[PDB]
Amino acid sequence: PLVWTQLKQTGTTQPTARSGHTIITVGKTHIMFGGLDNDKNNYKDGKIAPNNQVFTLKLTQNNCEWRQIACQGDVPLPRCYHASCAISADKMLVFGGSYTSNLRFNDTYILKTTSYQWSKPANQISGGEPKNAESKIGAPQPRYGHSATFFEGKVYIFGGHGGINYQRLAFNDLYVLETENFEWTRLEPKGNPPDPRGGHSAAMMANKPQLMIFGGWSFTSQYSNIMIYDIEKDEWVDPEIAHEIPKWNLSGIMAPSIPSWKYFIFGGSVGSFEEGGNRTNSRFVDDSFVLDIDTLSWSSINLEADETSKAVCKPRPRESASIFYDSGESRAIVFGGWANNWLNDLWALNVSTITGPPIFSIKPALGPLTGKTKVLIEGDGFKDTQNISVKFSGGKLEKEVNGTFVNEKEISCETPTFDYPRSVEVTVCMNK
Amino acid sequence: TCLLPVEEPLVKKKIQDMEEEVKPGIEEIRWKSTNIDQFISKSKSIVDQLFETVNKMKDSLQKIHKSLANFNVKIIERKNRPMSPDDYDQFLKAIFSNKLTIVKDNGNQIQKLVKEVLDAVKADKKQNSWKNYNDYVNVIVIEGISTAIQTALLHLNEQINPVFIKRNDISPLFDIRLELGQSGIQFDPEIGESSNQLTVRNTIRNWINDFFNIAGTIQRLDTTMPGDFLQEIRSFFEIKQCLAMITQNLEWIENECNQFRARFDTYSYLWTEDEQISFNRFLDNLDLFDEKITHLKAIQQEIS
Repeated sequence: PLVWTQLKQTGTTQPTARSGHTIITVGKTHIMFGGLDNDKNNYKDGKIAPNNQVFTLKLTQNNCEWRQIACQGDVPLPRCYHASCAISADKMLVFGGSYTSNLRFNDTYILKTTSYQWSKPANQISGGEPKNAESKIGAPQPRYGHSATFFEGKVYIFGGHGGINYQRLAFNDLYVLETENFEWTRLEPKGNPPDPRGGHSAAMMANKPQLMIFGGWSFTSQYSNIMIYDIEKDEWVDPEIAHEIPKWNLSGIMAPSIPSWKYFIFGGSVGSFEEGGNRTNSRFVDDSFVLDIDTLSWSSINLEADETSKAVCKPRPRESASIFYDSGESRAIVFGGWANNWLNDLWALNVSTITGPPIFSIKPALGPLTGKTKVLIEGDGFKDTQNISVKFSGGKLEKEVNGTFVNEKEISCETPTFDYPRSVEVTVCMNK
Repeated sequence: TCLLPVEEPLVKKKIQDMEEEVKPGIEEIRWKSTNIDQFISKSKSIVDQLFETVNKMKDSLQKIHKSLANFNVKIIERKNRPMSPDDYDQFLKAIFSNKLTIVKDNGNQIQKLVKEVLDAVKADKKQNSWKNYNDYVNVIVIEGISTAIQTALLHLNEQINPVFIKRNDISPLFDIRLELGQSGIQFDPEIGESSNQLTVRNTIRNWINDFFNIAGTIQRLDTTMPGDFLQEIRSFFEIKQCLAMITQNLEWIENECNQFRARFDTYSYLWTEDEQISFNRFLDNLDLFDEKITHLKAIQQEIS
């Protein structure tokens, strides 16, 4: 079943409510470090600044324990609204932070998960300090609330809301840097670019070169359209699919499903205004939409079970928030974000749609009740030899059949006899 | 030495040219031959130009700060004795429109003041120094907006929070109407978030939005013609603490309020639920009927 539940955080210490916090998943562990804590336990005397503390995430049987590592080779400076991406399974690097609003960092720091050590890459960031204007070595201009997308061998940032020196403006350009030597190179494709936006979340779609960026915030207006850019041919292709209501400061976490990859966007602020003027009003949405890449359409998701409440129950939208999805438990967890008052609440909802892959088609798809024949079921992620099972009938009855993997993409079964010729389905069971 | 730290970096050339201009003048000094009248004309004109420009930059920043302080005011004004929930929105709406217009008027003057600095500074917008300074003016306006919105929220908290109200003689402010409901006792306000029709939380929620709404009037500082200010104000830790405190106070009255409403609900709510045809069940004889009737008369007096 799919529903929104709250997991109580327990441990020696508990992370304070934060807005500019980035949570990503690398290998089998989750590492999240965020600043802008409401409590003034850092810096003090006004001008509240971010806390450079990284806490690992472990969740078992709806129980979460938070552990923070205070030992590192060197400590990176505080980051606010910083995009975070992970290279391979041992190289997570976070770039794009802001110190006391006016200062924006264009420097990049890499943290190795195994040794818990932060390091500067080559001569790209020889000196690290908070400077209002930085325009040397790194091609990207210092910016905050940008989007970082990771592809094999490359890192791409298309986020705006950053400006060289005092001037601040939305960014209409995307910068890609190879992580092999940490070289930073600006990439300008031929296709017409989308309007510059800030506080937008972009992720790779279905393990393909095309990456979709949806919902951005800009000074002129708020844009809520989907743009997908593929490294091959360079020019991005516009699907033209757009969200019903304009959405900004929205976080999206990619989910892997064998039939179609699913993208979920929860939180953020939607405000519809005409050109200039107004724009003061801000509405937070707790409902999270679901998008299928093959379909390329946004479909609203509702809770099947109210758990006897008799009404839908959901957590506060919290505007911008950090959401990480665990493939093993097939659940998406969001730590929340500032929504007027910072709230330290963690809510994780299991995705019923993201059914485990362990069918494409079957042949034959018709058969006689009297006769006995064995059919072929083809699809993805099928188990090999033992521990493989399938369903039979389903037309007001429950059945299981003997089966055997022909290959990891094909299963043979014999059709059971059926009393009545009505409607028959065929499904898969992984026992658990 | 009186020039602002942000000002010198933004336009180093104007200050540096004066220093280069006066550098020869100090070397020139010798009471043996004085050409100070011409020296004075060139030096006073460059110094006055340098001085007047510095004053205009200082005057602009000072004007921006003064406008923000006056605009916050009081977010909510209490008109003596209690009226009604809808009535407070009605009386408050007229006050909110005037306050919103005044904030926009102050914002227009601050925006115009920013244009004057560029004319006085005579520095291209493309140059980074002006861009860094431009963001700084916007940050001060953001900081001022956060303080102004925080004060209005704080004023509501003193009225909204019960402990401050109990100590004071102000006592009641809002008005609640109670009408008996077959399903349960029901208040005109209905004491709950509800998310439908009209409720005190829904109204208070609307009131909180008005402070957030002041974001539109500022319309950013520079670079983006259309910009929002709610995302920045919401991010401030201080604004979140004030908003969080208001929610806690609302929850406290609802709890104790439910207990007060529960006492009536223990007997009155149970009675409305029961059907009249329940009288036969109470009976099971003529003597029993007489005793039940006497008890019923006693119950009528007790209920009155």
